Amino acid sequence: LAYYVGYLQPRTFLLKYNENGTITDAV
Amino acid sequence: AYTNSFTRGVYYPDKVFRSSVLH
Amino acid sequence: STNLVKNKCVNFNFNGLTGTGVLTESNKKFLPFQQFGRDIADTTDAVRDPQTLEILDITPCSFGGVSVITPGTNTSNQVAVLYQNVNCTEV
Amino acid sequence: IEDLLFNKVTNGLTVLPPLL
Amino acid sequence: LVKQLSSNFGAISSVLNDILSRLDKPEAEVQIDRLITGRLQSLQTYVT
Amino acid sequence: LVKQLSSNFGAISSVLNDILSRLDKPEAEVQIDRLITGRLQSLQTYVT
Amino acid sequence: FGEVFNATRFASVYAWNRKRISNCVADYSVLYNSASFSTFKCYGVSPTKLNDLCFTNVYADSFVIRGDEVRQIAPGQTGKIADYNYKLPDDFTGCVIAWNSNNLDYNYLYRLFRKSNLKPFERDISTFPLQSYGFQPTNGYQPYRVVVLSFELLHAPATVCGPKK
Repeated sequence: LAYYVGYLQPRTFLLKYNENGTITDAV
Repeated sequence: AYTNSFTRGVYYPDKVFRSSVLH
Repeated sequence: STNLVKNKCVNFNFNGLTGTGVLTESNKKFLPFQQFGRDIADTTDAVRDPQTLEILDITPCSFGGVSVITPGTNTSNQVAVLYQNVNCTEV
Repeated sequence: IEDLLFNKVTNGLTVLPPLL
Repeated sequence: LVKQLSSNFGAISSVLNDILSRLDKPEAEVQIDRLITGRLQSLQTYVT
Repeated sequence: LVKQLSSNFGAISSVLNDILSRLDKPEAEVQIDRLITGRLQSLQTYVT
Repeated sequence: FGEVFNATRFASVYAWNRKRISNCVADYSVLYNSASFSTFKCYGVSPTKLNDLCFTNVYADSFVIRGDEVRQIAPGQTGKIADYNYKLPDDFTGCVIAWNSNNLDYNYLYRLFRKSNLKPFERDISTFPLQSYGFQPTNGYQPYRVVVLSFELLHAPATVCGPKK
């Protein structure tokens, strides 16, 4: 340079693509 | 400090287009 | 990069994927970074032309069984032929 | 009723059509 | 059944063409043998 | 079932005695194992 | 075999010789036990078992190369030799023998440039593609004599038997 730092872990996700090809939801 | 990442941080994991599907 | 030809069963090869099939004028909408398209069973369904930002459906060029209809040989040697699931043109 | 019923039910692989 | 086409079954890749185009026939033959055994077993499971 | 006795399944010969008469132990074991795998699978399919 | 393994001269690997052996009671034990052979590598058969097999034909393909290249005389090898010069089939059955030849051995020429890999057991004579061997009495670069003893299992009246009484 109020920012956020979160970390990534190796997880499984279930991703919902709508008609146009966009990830509009996840689990 | 600590706050809560509710449903944030999902990204297109690869180039492939898909539609109306669950993956 | 050769030219791109459509509506014939061809050996297509884009940036890193090979295949055989019919390339047709898609109408799906790729995200401006999206290259490929997979099917429900993780099989390719569309592609992005790496030299033109337009999208091509891919279809498996036709195949099927070939069945031979016949009365018993000791009735005749005449036979009919059924090409399953193909259109009477591709034969 | 047959119409209700017909509505309420929804690589080398090939599917053959039923004879009837 | 179709999803089983996307498995190595121990080969270096589930893509038959890539196995072919990266390795010399003595070794591509072994990798392809692993693939063939796996896919053939997938069919037998399906048919049973 | 009987015809499946004529298939190499990858070995050098479908005939077991040829493998036995043409190879020493450490290699005949490999070929005979390929044959055993194939023929065992043929029996299982028959029995199922 | 005494007319082969002790040959007055070996052809160049591109013009590799092929002597056909037929109707001989071939004892291979002498070849196998003799300690003159740097490599004696039987492939489709095991060397000790040869004494008990009848073959229709035997083929001694004879030539010479540098032993740093001998490793390429094997089914399915990469090399200017195994590709452009002398190819063994993917299902070769036979034995490959190589020994040192400094004791005797630029008469030895070898192809480097060619429009494609040659079919197994093909032989090519043409011409600048070739280049010589730097074989000196004072040199992996040293020369080695190679005999490729191939067998025919195609069941016909068997013609080369073993010392099996």
